[PDB]
Amino acid sequence: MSLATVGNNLDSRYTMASGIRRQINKVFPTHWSFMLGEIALYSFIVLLLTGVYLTLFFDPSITKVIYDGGYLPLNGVEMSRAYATALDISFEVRGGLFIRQMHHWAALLFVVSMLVHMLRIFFTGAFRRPREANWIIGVVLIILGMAEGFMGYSLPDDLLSGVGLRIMSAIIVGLPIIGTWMHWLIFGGDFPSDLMLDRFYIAHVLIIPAILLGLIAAHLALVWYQKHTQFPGAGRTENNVIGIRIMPLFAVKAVAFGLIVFGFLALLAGVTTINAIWNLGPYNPSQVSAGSQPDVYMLWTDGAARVMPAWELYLGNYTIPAVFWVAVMLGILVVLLVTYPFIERKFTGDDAHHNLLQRPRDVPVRTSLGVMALVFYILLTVSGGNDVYAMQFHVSLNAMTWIGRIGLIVGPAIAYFITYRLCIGLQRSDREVLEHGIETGIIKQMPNGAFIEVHQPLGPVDDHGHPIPLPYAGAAVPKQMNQLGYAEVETRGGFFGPDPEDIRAKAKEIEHANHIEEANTLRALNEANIERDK
Amino acid sequence: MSLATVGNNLDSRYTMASGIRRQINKVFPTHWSFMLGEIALYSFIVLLLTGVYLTLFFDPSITKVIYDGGYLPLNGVEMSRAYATALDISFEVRGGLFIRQMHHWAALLFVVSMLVHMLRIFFTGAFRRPREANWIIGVVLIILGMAEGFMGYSLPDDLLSGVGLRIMSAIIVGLPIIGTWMHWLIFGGDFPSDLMLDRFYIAHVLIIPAILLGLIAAHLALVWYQKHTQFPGAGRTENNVIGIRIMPLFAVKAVAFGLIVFGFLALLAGVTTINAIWNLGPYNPSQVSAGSQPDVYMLWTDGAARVMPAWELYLGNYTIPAVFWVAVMLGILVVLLVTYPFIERKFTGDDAHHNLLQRPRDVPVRTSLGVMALVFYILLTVSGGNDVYAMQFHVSLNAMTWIGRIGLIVGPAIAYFITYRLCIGLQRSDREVLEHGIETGIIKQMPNGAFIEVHQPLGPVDDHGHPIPLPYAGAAVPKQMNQLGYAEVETRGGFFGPDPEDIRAKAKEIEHANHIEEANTLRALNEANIERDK
Ligand code: HEM
Ligand code: HEM
Ligand code: HEM
Ligand code: HEM
Repeated sequence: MSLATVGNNLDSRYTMASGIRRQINKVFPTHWSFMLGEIALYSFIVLLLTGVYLTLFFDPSITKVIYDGGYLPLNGVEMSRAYATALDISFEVRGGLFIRQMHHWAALLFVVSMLVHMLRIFFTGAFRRPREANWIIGVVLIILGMAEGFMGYSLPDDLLSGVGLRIMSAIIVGLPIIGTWMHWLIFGGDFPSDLMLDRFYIAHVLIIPAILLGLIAAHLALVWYQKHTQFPGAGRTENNVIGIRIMPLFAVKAVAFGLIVFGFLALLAGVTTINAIWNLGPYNPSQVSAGSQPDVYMLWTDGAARVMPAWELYLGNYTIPAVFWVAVMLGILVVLLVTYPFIERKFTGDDAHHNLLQRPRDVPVRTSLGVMALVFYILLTVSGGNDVYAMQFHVSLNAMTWIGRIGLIVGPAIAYFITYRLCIGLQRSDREVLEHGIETGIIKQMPNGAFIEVHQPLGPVDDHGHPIPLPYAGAAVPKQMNQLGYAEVETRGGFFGPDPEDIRAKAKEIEHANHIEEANTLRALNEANIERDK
Repeated sequence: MSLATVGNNLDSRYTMASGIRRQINKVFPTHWSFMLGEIALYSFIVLLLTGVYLTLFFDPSITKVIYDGGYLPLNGVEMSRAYATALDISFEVRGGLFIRQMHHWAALLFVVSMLVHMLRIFFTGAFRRPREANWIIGVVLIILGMAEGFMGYSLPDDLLSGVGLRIMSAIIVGLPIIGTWMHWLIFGGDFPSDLMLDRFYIAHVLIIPAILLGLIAAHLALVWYQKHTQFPGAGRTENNVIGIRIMPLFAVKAVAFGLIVFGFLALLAGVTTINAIWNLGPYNPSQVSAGSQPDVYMLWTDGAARVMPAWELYLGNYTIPAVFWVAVMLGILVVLLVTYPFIERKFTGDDAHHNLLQRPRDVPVRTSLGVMALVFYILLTVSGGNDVYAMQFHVSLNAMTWIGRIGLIVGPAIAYFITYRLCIGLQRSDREVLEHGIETGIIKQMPNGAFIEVHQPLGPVDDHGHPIPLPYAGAAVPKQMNQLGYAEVETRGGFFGPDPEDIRAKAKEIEHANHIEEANTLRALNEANIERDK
């Protein structure tokens, strides 16, 4: 076939035969955690493309028009050109509503996917040496992704977006030397300003996407260069990777998971409404709603402003407003996240070149601090949303603010305590299995009447008839007998009937032969590791 | 110093020591041609950054306002928001005029730098195998760079831009099935349309810059991967590169030439006016000027429309306008440029893996066709500008159109004839020197009265006392004696006086010793090439 001619013509010119061989043969581990990041990547792809489709219709201008579009309930209402063009996307373009909702849902999925991916990186310990650079890059990404998404939903100039813009401007003006100067620099004047929405539009469609794309490219390039970490397991060492090659069996799975995420987004974009701007009306600074919170990924920085106890300083001709302290708090919160691996180094007392991951149970301090930060962030989030929470679940609004205040101290401590003790209990169960074997659950009575539970050893048994303890290795310990194969089906066939018996027996024989062959190869690989380590 | 600690910390994590060594040791030839492309690259950098500064002030909206800005001569004039914000850049922002002019001059320098770089690639033969891909990429770049720049100067919605937009729309609507449909797709309706300037704005600031950046990145990456071509010379072969390493002596020169181009742009941006929009007035479809040509890089496609002899087809209920044929012509013109290396292959009868460049004199057909295309393009350009040409140089406007028409046939033929014969004469001079030696110009009279000119041989001399001819090698042949060193200064020192004589003599001795040492090393390298080729 002419495919060989194409390949020849390519390689005779570019000599890629050595390199692409090395690329296709790279090995990637197959844990389920290790494609959370791919979700964020796929969401970003969708964010790009749907965004580019929205720009052929959106007009980022704060100057007014008397609306005369397809949405009849606002004919004659004087509105910003931004809001009018967003409405024309929603109503006058075939399927523009579908697209706009997909863009928004993709933004939410992108941010939460980054959050969960970062949680995996934090708990499993993958940020450690040499990979802390990917942490410093990645934290910047999850900051900018929020910064972008915020100004992304600020653009339509509806009533719910402009209040968040008002909040941002009023926070900037309050800074204790340069606030007025920084505000006049950013907005080009007092708020609302003529040049405001175009600066934010270009910041949203060109600048921050360009930076995110560059940083994501560098991130993935670095992950590819220094190969992926892995969990401890049979035959795994600090100096090797066990998994599947990037093709055929991994690239197709990446394509398939891309398809799944893509289609999931296209479903939820048509089936759930998001940001129904047409019933919010255009922005004017005199109007506000009871539930006027920012997007979900910004609710934490709303909740901070809700829980600060109004401490304000007056110094003669000057004043530090009460909102400077939430800026300090949120900055400290961001600094701690940004610089984490080094404050981990200074107290952990090690600088080793780790390539194997820690199970979160085996590192109770870090996982306890992670759950502590999770409850802190969640209390900030729900305090941001407490207006809705109190309205729906009928808890007094003052009680919600005080729950946020006192909880941001107390609840983290309770989280740390419970998380630490639970982790210790988990690893105690692991040791109990490794030194006594699995508890099958089969209870038998001896002739003496003693009730005994037969335990099924994993390692060899002493001549007294009891297991010899194994050393814990960091790999997961099986805790039941269905996880050793002992509940697998003996019958073969589909629904409504069996396979013929000859096929049945031969298939089961081949299955068991493979099951012992893979055990043998992993066992020999582990023994080779022992020999090669001395 | 702590620099060593930084380097250690880096390489212990990323292991870049092998790779960056290989990068810094890459060799690049030093011909003056081989940084024309860098000019285009630097211009593109400037185009990006100055453009990003212009977007904090520009508002791409076709909806109107009564102007009240700093430019008093248009107070009260109702104008588009685009035009008003461009005026506010020019007059209300400190130094916005300086920036806007720099952006425009950078665009012109970018396009002409691409043109001259491509001319180098065409004449020297660098497009040949394996590098034709860089040709196919590069031609696309020099198309899109023009497409962008056109819509770049269309954005302000002034009177001179909107006429070009009118021309584009009226050409699109004339296509012989889909013209009306394609126009309604692109513009969102009839011209001028509400969504027009925002589609062009996003196409100008996001889409085409993103594509140009990606293609330029791929272009430079490919040039780096397969190493740069070189001219034939002493010690040069198809299998090696002779020049300087990318650092220290090349990277600093790249920085320095970047500085020179940058500062040149900053000078000419403040010293020459470009596109003085403030005296053109806002666009309205009923008004036009005598000199209303598009930008310079679009004048060719204007000139085509000027020289087409109005051939129009009528078919019952349908008509093919007279402007369809210029579309066909310009498309043929672009196709020929895009697909050139293969129509070079089919008639040249070779598919070899060339790495040494051809001097343009040695390939008279291709260089003659190149000058033929140059005169064709220049006649198209000046026909595009003939309204100005006839007004200034006092040649009748009809005579200019007929000069364009008949010249686009005749002048290419004359160019081919003259270019071919001149190239043959050049290489004849080269052979004459190589078989008779340099003509010094020293004329002496023999005792017989015969007037002789002493010739200075390059190669050995036969026992009859006359040079043995050398075979031509494609490298330049020296044609005078000042190019062999024989006019170099014997004195040393600055203005107003000499160096002391001891310093003088020692410096000259070292100079001549180095001059013979480099000759010896190149001679030995060439002999090694002969031995290694057999
Ligand atoms: C849009 C943002 C991001 C994208 C597209 C992304 C993508 C990826 C992908 C695909 C992987 C490999 C597969 C996997 O680990 O699941 C990865 C690994 C990694 N990510 Fe991210 N990620 C993003 C954000 C972050 C954040 C927020 C952090 C941490 C603060 C981070 C730190 C890391 C590190 C250190 C690795 C390598 C860990 C290892 O090799 O085991 N990344 N990233
Ligand atoms: C090529 C990059 C992007 C482009 C061109 C783009 C374009 C746009 C445009 C024009 C709008 C306003 C028009 C409308 O409401 O439909 C918008 C809104 C929005 N953007 Fe983007 N965007 C891009 C990337 C992103 C990214 C990376 C995120 C998230 C981090 C994001 C999140 C949002 C959100 C949440 C909205 C509000 C949607 C709505 O209110 O309906 N966008 N985007
Ligand atoms: C903005 C557009 C372009 C940029 C930034 C660019 C940049 C460069 C640079 C820096 C080089 C190496 C140094 C030099 O040759 O002077 C190069 C080489 C080259 N360029 Fe371009 N160029 C552009 C457009 C083009 C065009 C329009 C063509 C042809 C149609 C082209 C074809 C080539 C080829 C084939 C080479 C390699 C030739 C060799 O190795 O001798 N490029 N380019
Ligand atoms: C990041 C990429 C770019 C951005 C953000 C950008 C931005 C802009 C903006 C906003 C304008 C109109 C405002 C004004 O008149 O001052 C403009 C005009 C223009 N652009 Fe760009 N541009 C970019 C790249 C380019 C490129 C690559 C070219 C050339 C190929 C180009 C050529 C032009 C020209 C000729 C004008 C007209 C200038 C004038 O009329 O004063 N631009 N650009």
